[PDB]
Amino acid sequence: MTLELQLKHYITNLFNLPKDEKWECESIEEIADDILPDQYVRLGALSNKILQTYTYYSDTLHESNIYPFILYYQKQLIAIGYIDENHDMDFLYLHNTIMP
Amino acid sequence: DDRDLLLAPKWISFLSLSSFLKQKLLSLLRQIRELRLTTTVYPPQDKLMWWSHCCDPEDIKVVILGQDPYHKGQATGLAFSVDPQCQVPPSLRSIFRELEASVPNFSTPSHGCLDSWARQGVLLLNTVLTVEKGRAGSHEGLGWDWFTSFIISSISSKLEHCVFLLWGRKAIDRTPLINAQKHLVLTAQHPSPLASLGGRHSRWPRFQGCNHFNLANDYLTRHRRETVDWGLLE
Repeated sequence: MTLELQLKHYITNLFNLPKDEKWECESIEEIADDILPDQYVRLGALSNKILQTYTYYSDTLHESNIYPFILYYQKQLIAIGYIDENHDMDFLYLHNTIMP
Repeated sequence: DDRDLLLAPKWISFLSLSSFLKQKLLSLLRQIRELRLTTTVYPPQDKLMWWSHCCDPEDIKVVILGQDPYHKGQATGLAFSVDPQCQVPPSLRSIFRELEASVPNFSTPSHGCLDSWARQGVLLLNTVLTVEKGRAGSHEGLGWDWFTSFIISSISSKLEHCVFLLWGRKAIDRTPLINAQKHLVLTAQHPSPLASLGGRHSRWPRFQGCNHFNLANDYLTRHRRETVDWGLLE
């Protein structure tokens, strides 16, 4: 809840979205190989490991073509970020990555 | 007594559960009721087997596997589907977009209720049928896996010429249950936008462009079965 609200605050300020809009969440489990960058998956010992993913969606998020997400590996926070308008993965946070 | 299984009559006949497996399913349902007494569980009791009430086993044409239900109230009893009042979630949005891109007559609907697919024989089966409110995967260990695997295996062994759309690692884990000599098994990445990005190292084809729905209809026609009208979504 707190991390969700932090992600929401960050995204709404970064893209000038309405602060009061309700966000909904879709949770999906998938191996890191299909989600995270290739070399990051290899160097982070995440190959063939299931990530618990949370993708957030709303009306303005749909109009903005943005998918904010939070990725966990079991109980380890892996990534916080969003897929942008150009279908690229932008990271607010990536485990053991400075300036992702 | 069999009606306590919450399954439609023809589904109870088709699965033909032994007394031991019937007792196991009933114990799991009692677990769900006891959990509901103190916590919120999605979907409601009358929706756990909603797929069995939407169509009979003889009508099954395409089987689409989900994971666990939506954990924030969107779940309806079918995989991926949401109530007509709810927003279309990202994975279902990507499914609808692939349909729009691949099927000519298809137009993206304004809602995400897939009951029309289920009535046509599209089994939208979550592999875990329940989830606790706000807690994704919280029922991973309850014991839904044996039951949904049993449903998949029964469809594989007692029916013929069906199509299985396995998307993502969790759904593809159920590949050994399906007889690929009797049924078509189409495999691709999860439709979630998180799996659609470039620069990854997936082992399965991208979901955008997988054309699984047209390929499923082609398989059904080639075996003299009625196709699925994916466009009926309103």
